[PDB]
Amino acid sequence: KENALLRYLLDKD
Amino acid sequence: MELTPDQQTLLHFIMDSYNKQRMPQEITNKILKEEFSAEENFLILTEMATNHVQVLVEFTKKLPGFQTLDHEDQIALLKGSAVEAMFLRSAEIFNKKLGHSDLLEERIRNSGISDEYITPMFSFYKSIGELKMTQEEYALLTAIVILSPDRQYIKDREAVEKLQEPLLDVLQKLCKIHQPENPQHFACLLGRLTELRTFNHHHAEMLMSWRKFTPLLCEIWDVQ
Ligand SMILES: CC(C)(C)c1ccc(C(=O)Nc2ccccc2C(=O)Nc2ccc(C(=O)O)cc2)cc1
Repeated sequence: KENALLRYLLDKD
Repeated sequence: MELTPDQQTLLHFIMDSYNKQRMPQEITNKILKEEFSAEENFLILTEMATNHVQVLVEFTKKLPGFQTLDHEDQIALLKGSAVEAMFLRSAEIFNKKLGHSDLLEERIRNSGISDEYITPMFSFYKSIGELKMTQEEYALLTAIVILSPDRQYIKDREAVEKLQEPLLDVLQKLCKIHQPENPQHFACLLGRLTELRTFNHHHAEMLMSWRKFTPLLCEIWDVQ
């Protein structure tokens, strides 16, 4: 999906 | 005035997350000793920009009450603040780096970026220096920039406003303690943010002149 990378980084840890 | 106990708690949380700021020795050694070329210099800038975003994401997620906000809103706030935060964060590199700045400045001026963009931003770094802001000021200011109600695509602006306002109150108090002599200091910091807002148009124009780019940078900057 769009902005998958940002969401993944945000949801990190 | 004097920070309330809740206010004191907020400042430390922001301070702890902000002081996690990193500058990989790898990036530092490239600027100081690396192929001095427009292409090479541009690459170093991209790496620094990519590094900042990773730092910015960590600082943003850790922000108090950020996790509460709508997921779309979080991305919107993160996308909205990237240029302003990067320039402010880059501006903060008067305290951090000392020799290196001349090299860094020259690399920045030789990046192939147009001269017009360079003059305003450098003026900003020089202008930001006049403020002589404390690290606490930089952290609070960055958080305020990130937590902006005004950002495009925000479903719930009011929720963002509540988080932002407490930061402003803390920052305002800090100005009196840090700079008791100047009562106009809080206004001056706010004014810089207005000067900071200018860069998005300036940054957008820079993007148009193609030069590269990292996957992280592309998502945040909405490249292609
Ligand atoms: C050639 C072109 C104008 C297209 C260009 C050149 C460089 C870049 C880039 O990756 N960074 C910058 C480009 C122009 C002006 C300033 C910058 C910049 O300040 N990058 C940067 C951001 C954050 C940090 C940090 O805080 O660690 C360091 C550098 C993007 C587009």
